[PDB]
Amino acid sequence: PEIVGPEKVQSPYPIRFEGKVVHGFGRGSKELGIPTANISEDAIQELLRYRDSGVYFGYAMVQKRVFPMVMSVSAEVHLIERQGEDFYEEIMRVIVLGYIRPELNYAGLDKLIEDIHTDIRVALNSMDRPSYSSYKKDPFFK
Repeated sequence: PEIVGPEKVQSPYPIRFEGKVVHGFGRGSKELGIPTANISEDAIQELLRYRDSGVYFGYAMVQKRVFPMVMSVSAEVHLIERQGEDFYEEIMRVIVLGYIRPELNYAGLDKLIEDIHTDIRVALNSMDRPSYSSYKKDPFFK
């Protein structure tokens, strides 16, 4: 599907949390134009308590700037941006707005990378709606 999630953001969404980025933003995903941050197990256990594993979407803030994102749930955040920004800080705020799909069986490196680009396209489409886009200015990102 080209789009996912109901018209409005409602329970279980949104899910707000702040966590530390462990192991920095790797050069590999950076070379692919997908800044990636792995969130520390702590700070997400309670906020993600009853959520199924898989790929989620929403917004994330780093270095005082907000970007749309997709996150694999452990939590791996892939920021969506096309300018090759310099990400290095260790604290990130994330707001999960909806679910995209469950995890898929591993089928190689390129398939993994292509699924991420697809998830990103779908996330962008899914957040085009007013109930979703307003969270870019959420007080949590103050």
